[PDB]
Amino acid sequence: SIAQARKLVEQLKMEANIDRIKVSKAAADLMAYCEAHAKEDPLLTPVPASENPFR
Amino acid sequence: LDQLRQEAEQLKNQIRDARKACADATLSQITNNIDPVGRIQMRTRRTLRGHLAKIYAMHWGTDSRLLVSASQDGKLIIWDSYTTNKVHAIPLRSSWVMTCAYAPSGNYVACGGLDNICSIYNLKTREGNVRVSRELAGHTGYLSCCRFLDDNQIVTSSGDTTCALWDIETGQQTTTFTGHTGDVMSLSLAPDTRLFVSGACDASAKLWDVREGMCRQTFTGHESDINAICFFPNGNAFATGSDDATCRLFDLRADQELMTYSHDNIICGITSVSFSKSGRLLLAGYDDFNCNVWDALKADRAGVLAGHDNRVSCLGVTDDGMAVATGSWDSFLKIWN
Amino acid sequence: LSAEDKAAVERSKMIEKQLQKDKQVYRATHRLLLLGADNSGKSTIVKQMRIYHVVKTSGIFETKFQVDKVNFHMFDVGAQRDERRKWIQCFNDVTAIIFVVDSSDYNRLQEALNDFKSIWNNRWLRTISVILFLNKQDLLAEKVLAGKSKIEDYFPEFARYTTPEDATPEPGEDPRVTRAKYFIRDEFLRISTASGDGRHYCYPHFTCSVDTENARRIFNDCRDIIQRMHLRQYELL
Amino acid sequence: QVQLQESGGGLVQPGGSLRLSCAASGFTFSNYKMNWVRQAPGKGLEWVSDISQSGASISYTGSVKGRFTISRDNAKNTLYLQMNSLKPEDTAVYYCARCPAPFTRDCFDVTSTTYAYRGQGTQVTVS
Amino acid sequence: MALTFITYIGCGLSSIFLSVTLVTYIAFEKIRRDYPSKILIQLCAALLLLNLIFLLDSWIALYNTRGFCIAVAVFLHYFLLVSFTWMGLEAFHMYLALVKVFNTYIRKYILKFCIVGWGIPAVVVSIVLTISPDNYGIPNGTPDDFCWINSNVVFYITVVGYFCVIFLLNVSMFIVVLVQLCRIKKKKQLGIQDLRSIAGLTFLLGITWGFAFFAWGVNVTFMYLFAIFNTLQGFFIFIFYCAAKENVRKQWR
Ligand SMILES: C[C@]12CC[C@H](O)CC1=CC[C@@H]1[C@@H]2CC[C@]2(C)C(=O)CC[C@@H]12
Repeated sequence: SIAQARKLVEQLKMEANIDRIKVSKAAADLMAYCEAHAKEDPLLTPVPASENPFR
Repeated sequence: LDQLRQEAEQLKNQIRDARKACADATLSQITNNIDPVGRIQMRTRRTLRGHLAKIYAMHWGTDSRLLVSASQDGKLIIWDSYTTNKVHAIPLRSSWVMTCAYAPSGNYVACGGLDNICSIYNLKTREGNVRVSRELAGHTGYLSCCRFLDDNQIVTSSGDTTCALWDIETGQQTTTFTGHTGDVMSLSLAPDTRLFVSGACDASAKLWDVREGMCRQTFTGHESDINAICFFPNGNAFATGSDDATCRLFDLRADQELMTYSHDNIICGITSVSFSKSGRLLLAGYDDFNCNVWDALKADRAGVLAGHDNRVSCLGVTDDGMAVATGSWDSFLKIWN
Repeated sequence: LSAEDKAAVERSKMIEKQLQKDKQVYRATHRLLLLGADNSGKSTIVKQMRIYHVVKTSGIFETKFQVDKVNFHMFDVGAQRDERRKWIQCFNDVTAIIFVVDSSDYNRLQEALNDFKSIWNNRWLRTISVILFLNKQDLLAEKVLAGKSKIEDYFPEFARYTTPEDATPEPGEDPRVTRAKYFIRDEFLRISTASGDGRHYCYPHFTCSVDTENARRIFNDCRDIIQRMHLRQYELL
Repeated sequence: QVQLQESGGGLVQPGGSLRLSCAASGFTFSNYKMNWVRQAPGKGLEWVSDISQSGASISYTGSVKGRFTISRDNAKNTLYLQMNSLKPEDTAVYYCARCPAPFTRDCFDVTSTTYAYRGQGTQVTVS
Repeated sequence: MALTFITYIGCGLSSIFLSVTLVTYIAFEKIRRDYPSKILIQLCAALLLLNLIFLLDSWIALYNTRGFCIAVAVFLHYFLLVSFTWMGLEAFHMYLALVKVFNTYIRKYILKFCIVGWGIPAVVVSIVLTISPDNYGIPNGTPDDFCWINSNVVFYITVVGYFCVIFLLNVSMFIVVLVQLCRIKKKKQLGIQDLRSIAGLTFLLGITWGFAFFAWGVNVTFMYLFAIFNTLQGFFIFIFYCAAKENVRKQWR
């Protein structure tokens, strides 16, 4: 329909104006978050059963 | 329609060209010096039983202790994971529930299904018995997912290709998110509860805005239906599990493909996706009765969770990340640590 | 074991008891999924079984009918989109699928055949038997007796088809009516007996609108389905 | 993303032959069962033909058993439908649809309206 | 002296393969979800106990003490009755799965079956002991010095009559299953697994125990035939119900 096509083209026009960062910077941010929170990850590093509450 | 189709095609081409120009180096060579996760072994710490029919949805609590589970026998059971004690066996009017959510405050539990109705149950009530607090009936398609926003607003995606932010106090639908052509299969709220992504039956996921619903972004990298979706812990990325036996890691504000998690010996489609506390591990449940664990930064399998007879159909990770609880179609929940 | 923990366990066991009471009812009833397009007399069949034996945008309508003191719970979809790819997986644990087909009209007959083929060869819908109902046999009788619509126009193989020797004749039925009726039944059974391999089986019936034996037929087919399942547990089949 | 582009088809005499091509992009072509459906004016979507992965399971609807044939080239990522003898009755908009959930035997709701993995389609007029 | 050797080797093979069946079905809980497996494990355990105690009674020449001989005879009689009752219970189960198909759910199915399978033989043994404890002092036993019922008057009721009732029920259910199978196979829609599985049903139901009628008269070949199949009942049950199943073999690897 005409209305559906108009809505779709308007949506694509809106989506074609946002600014996007380089993929390398996003990858670096992902690494930094996954490197600065590794000590707090129970599944990444298995904790001893003393403080493990699921026996 | 004479030229609208051509304009849309050329605009999509321009967006694709912009995305290609915005990609310097993929995540493969960026995380090339990172040591591997190192062959994670995880065992079934708890086995929760008591459901008759297949367990089709589950949701961890914010205290990381109580978890709600919805099973197709019309049953809603809240388990104390530590002691394997079940609390508040809630019977449903419609025995076709396909989703369940647990409020961040822990005071309400949402469940919806083929009845096109999202029922909000008040757990803490004066009379002492859990009862339906509010029935929300505005959707014309089956509810595939629902998530509590602020204990009074709830975002439910239905089978009529629409998401809806509701107002439980008044019972009316506040905002409607439209734009999906296929029925929306799952949704995930951002950590700040200002964004949320929805994965539908098309090859695309959409990042919306809860404030006004103007649908900021669309990511198109899959090949079949998207059954599960979940943000990264930092809220700047999200992973989608699709029906083409692949998982994909998209990143906000970059509109790119970061990683594809798939193997040649995997043909069954993904069903549930979740992240670890630090986001290093991606736990994906499959239709081959497994819950393959992937290293998010290196895209290699790190561990397999066996012990399920039928498909998993649901899995979640605690807020503190101590354990992961996976449901299944054999009516058994398994909690791993 | 603290005193609070003792109450928590005791409450759970008083929960367990309720779940055990619910399991007695869940296993007693047999859930049936009722498919069928708009042309089929699905609503008429529902009304007939509901009257015979015992909400604006509802997605599922449920009717429970008891025959021979056993309860069947039959669900038909209501306000749902035409795409059944996702919500059909919720019915993997139903006793049977009642697939009603309008055998009179042929403009959508092949559509019913494709729907049956898709239902049959589904990974999550396998090991589920279908009670195929070929509704409105009377209308087919007048349509084929008047000789205005030729079956070979839609299905060219009807020309090279003869009624099977095993076909039971209906008294007072012209041979052309029987030939067309059994051609439709065999056209469905050709898809049925191609990939089941004993996992699931089809139960064709020549139902009508006037007849009241639909409940009895469903009862008998469900009995056979459960018998076959139990025999398959012993690997006898 | 998944995109299906249909080419060929148009005005043809009642008895000519038309070749309908369908170019697929955004997915592994060899892993899906490709289809072919039609919609006549005022008649709705109607299934016409389908072909499994690498052929070997070609099927048609009753009305076009002896006239239409369907083939696919996984290397060229293309699906072809040859129509040797056309009739005035089968004038319609033809859609190159793709089954979802690769490595499957069933093919659900392809003829359903607003199907995601369906092409724009091409008009075929016979007169 | 060929009966002793064949009986010994059959009982030993049955014992070892029944132990294999129990460990396979207990260690792996993925293949024991259904009622037939939960009854098969009980029957296999009963048959393993029967074979082990029969081997012990035959091998040990305890023809001097009055206590141990009586105790072993009592336990052997109880295990025989338990095995017969478990085969009868399997037949009754298949009655509740094929003849009466609807409204067959009852709470604690396996518990209520175990109450009867190990309870009624216990009651019979207790009664036969309390009427006379000497009934088990010193024919199913090979020599005259085999710990077994010496009354020959309670042996008919407690062993033969019990076995007659169990065999009647088992053969009736076997005939019913055959009738259903034949009806199903004669429903052509358009136009060795079956024989392998049905032999497993025959050995599971103890139909081969019916050769005892022909060995009573005499009929030395029938006596040998009775001695061979019945001792190898556990081995054949393992073959047709543990190794035969494809899921068990897959889960072994
Ligand atoms: C076979 C059976 C009865 C069945 C047992 O499994 C093995 C047993 C050994 C001694 C046999 C007896 C049957 C009856 C016999 C054959 C006699 O009367 C002489 C020795 C007896």
